[PDB]
Amino acid sequence: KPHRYRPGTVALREIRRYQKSTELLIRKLPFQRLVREIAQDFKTDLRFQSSAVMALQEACEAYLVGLFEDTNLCAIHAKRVTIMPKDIQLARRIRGERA
Amino acid sequence: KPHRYRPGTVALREIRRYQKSTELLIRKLPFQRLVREIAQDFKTDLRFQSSAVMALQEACEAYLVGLFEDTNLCAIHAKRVTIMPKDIQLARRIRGERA
Amino acid sequence: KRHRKVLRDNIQGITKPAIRRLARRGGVKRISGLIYEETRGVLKVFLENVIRDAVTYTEHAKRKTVTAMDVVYALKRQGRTLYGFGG
Amino acid sequence: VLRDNIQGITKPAIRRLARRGGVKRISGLIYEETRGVLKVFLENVIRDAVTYTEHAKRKTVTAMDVVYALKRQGRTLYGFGG
Amino acid sequence: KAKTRSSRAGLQFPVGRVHRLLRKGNYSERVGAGAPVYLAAVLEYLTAEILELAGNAARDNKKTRIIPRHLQLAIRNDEELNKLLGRVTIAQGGVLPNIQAVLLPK
Amino acid sequence: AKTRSSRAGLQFPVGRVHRLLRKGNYSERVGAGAPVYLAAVLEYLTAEILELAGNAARDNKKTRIIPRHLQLAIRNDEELNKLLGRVTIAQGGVLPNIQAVLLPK
Amino acid sequence: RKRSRKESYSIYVYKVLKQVHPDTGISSKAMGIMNSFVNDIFERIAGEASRLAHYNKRSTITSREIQTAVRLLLPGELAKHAVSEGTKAVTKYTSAK
Amino acid sequence: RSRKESYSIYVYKVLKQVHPDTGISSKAMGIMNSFVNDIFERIAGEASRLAHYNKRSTITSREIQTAVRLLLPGELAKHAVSEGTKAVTKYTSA
DNA sequence: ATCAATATCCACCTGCAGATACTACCAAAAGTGTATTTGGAAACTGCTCCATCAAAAGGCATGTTCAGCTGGATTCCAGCTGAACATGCCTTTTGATGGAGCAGTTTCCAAATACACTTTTGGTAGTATCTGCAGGTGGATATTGAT
DNA sequence: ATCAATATCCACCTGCAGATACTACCAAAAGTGTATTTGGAAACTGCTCCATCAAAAGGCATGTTCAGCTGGAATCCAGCTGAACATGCCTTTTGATGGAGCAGTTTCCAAATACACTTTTGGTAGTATCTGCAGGTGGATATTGAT
Ligand SMILES: [Mn+2]
Ligand SMILES: [Mn+2]
Ligand SMILES: [Mn+2]
Ligand SMILES: [Mn+2]
Ligand SMILES: [Mn+2]
Ligand SMILES: [Mn+2]
Ligand SMILES: [Mn+2]
Ligand SMILES: [Mn+2]
Ligand SMILES: [Mn+2]
Ligand SMILES: [Mn+2]
Ligand SMILES: [Mn+2]
Ligand SMILES: [Mn+2]
Ligand SMILES: [Mn+2]
Ligand SMILES: [Mn+2]
Repeated sequence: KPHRYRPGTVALREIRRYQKSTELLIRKLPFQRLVREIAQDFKTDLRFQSSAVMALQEACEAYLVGLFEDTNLCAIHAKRVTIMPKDIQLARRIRGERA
Repeated sequence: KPHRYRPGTVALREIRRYQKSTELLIRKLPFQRLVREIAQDFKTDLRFQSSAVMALQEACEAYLVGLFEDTNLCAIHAKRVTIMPKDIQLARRIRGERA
Repeated sequence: KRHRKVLRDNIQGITKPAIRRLARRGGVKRISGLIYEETRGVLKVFLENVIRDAVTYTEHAKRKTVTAMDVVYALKRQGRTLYGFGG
Repeated sequence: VLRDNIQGITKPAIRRLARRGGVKRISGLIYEETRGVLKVFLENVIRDAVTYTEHAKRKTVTAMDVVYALKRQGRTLYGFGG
Repeated sequence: KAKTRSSRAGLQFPVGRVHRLLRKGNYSERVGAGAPVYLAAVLEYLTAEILELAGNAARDNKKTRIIPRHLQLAIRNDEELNKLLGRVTIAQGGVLPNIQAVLLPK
Repeated sequence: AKTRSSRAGLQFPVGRVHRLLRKGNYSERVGAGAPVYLAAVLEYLTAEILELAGNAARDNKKTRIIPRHLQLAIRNDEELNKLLGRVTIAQGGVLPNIQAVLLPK
Repeated sequence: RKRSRKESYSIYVYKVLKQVHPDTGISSKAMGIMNSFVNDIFERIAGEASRLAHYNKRSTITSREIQTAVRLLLPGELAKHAVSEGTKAVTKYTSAK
Repeated sequence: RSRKESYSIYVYKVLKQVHPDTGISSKAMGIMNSFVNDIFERIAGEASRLAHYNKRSTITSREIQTAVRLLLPGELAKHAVSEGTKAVTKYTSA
């Protein structure tokens, strides 16, 4: 039989891997596309300093990571180990980001 | 044959009653003693404007009421109807009061 | 010539029915028995942090009297802005 | 192939973010939920940044524009000026 | 005959006082003449917005005198005033009636 | 001519702290003591972080402090973490931390 | 001895109340709330305008700073109308004398 | 062309005093700059409000001290106050 | 327990991007010295309001009994989500290249500050008098729960 | 569905706390006018650095299969927690008093601003040398999961 890890084993491996490193985890160019598209709604023909886009990706990735931690606590609170939109919503509600 | 409302009925009546009114729910003189005791432990021979104590009670009751709201959402999230200390703790963690 | 009696254990002046009423206004239907001591602990932390800051404002002004404004300023910086007592 | 930009924020990249957040198991609906949350964040921060840009009468969003905006939103960022 | 800067601006709120508070507040070295006018207008507009909504809440409660409760109802029931004053406590305002559906009997 | 920093025993620039205060529109006047005190407080806080960050660099067997080290220093210190609770450090990453219930067996 | 003068926005709040609800009154505690509100929003806008001016190395807070501060601080429709009311008041003010 | 001030070389001075054989990357230097700027703004801002609350036009070392007590957690505040008092004392004598 | 498959760690090596050590240049900025102004500490004290007192009473806290129904444990199973592997698609690199536009410099005027003088006003202060509605009662309607 | 116990509604009323009204007073505030200063908009422009372009390079995202195991539904029941009751305590209320200390006013000097001048410094720009460590290698060995 070919080798196969149990579900969750590799997930745990990834957690250790990415909690150890600091490199950004979203691809640069798709993120840059997204930023310019959104900015275009507020003002047309905008240019961006490169450091401006990087500042945005740093802040945005740091935000999502923090949110996922709080989401995880909510899932575990309901005796689950799987995060759900239900969990993200609760965290954002309690954070005061909505409702 | 003596009348009894079912468990939960009077509780709901009470929710409607207190969500309808605005008066302070903690007894006045006991709260004042609590303030003086805590203040005294920080600095001796302090005096209080009467409005200063009332400002503290308005803040404390608004804080606790808001906290119980978030606590309630945490319990319901766990498919419970009964708030427990772990619900308060979860709410305060996500709020960033202990994190 | 005199001094007031010792102030101690006043946190228990925050009674179980008082805590029940606050939960009700917060929309809470059912309450576990351990909630009351948890709430007292949480309240005490809140009160200490606000009073500490308020008294700090008092001392800086060289007063012995904590004013409503001392409290309001303390609440403002703790991120709990309060309308109805202040400037 | 036709492609929306927010959909450019891919499932595997969202997965990695969750992993750094300590998340072990992910529901299928998380990925669309996350993109919606991401979008609101960027909209709020970029709106404030561009507003600083317009006021300075510029056509270029600067790092400082972004930094000031993040500070406003209570997301203070170290390392990009200011 | 002198005209107030308020009347000159068509405002109920005090332009002269607002101008003074800007200089006395250490916000900048200089303060332009248009700045207190604009600010007084914005403050007045917001005051009008809240009083309007609070007056309605008073009416719905069969009252003719606005009390803090009415101010709170008007604020928390308006999505935008609620956002603006989301970190604000209204003394003696209480809360909105709101019972989670799952709590109701069936 | 002896600088106010030297005169106060500080590495941090007193003269600059003073100019920044009065040009900052914080008040009409600035006492002579205020920039000295403030420069001192800033230097100390800088020293406390660099100390802890240096140790973090040592633990990772490095000799050059990078953002990651500053993050480890701050998040592992109860008081620095509280002071900077609403601050994100660019390229800092997070602390290794896995909820116990997610561990196997 | 005369107790010093304590300024408030009461008589102006009251005026606007009468424009908006001619037959409606306001309690002193409610007026207290309204006073806290005006002072709070004053400080927010002024503070934001101050930062704005400092970021751009300007020593003058003009109506332009106030406007951008209002856009940064107020949500959607509130910002829209406030900006309009503010602009309108300034043009009228300058079209006199 | 114009000049841009930073705390870099003062940060570096303090670094060699506590860790003589340790260096610091430019990215990390940027973070320290942000840190010093942030805390400056916080302390100055709080001192400003303090003076205003008390109808004062002067910010002195007394305002800076109370601001520090308000802003820093327990032990950090204690040491910072001590460092501050030490530096103003040695500035009066020297 | 054995044992094979990967993952993970340690020691060492080397190219290079980024740190450094150097000399020189200079505008701004910090230090010095002097004359001028003034903020706020001292002293004194008027007067608000805080602490403390008593006393009567009923709203409300405490403590107990009883059992309804909620929380938590257990089992069970459909299907969702993780792991792995095969494609192939587009992010990345970097290097060069216009040129948009940030930013530095010069000019100069509309607008801001400073100041002296005149007038208007909003804030007590003292009484004097309406008035909205809190809280009481009583009786009709609605809700809840047993049967 | 019936019915009884109890909560809920609403009309009506009365006492009064608190809002409204008026006059007098006035110190600060607000406005007006004149003279003087200067922030920053405007116009031009040099040089940074942003956008785009090509063009491999391949790393990484997408689609699919399969099944392990997690989520959720169902069932049961011990005991926690809500409802109601009896008891009586301590908070609430009302009012008075003394005086602590907050605050209002006036005097007065240490310290801070305002210039003018001198000197030091930190940011700079090339220019050249140096090095901490990322990334690659091999091979030891720890971990995982099949038996
Ligand atoms: Mn004690
Ligand atoms: Mn004076
Ligand atoms: Mn039973
Ligand atoms: Mn159940
Ligand atoms: Mn051009
Ligand atoms: Mn008048
Ligand atoms: Mn009634
Ligand atoms: Mn000029
Ligand atoms: Mn199966
Ligand atoms: Mn399960
Ligand atoms: Mn009893
Ligand atoms: Mn005395
Ligand atoms: Mn030098
Ligand atoms: Mn390595």
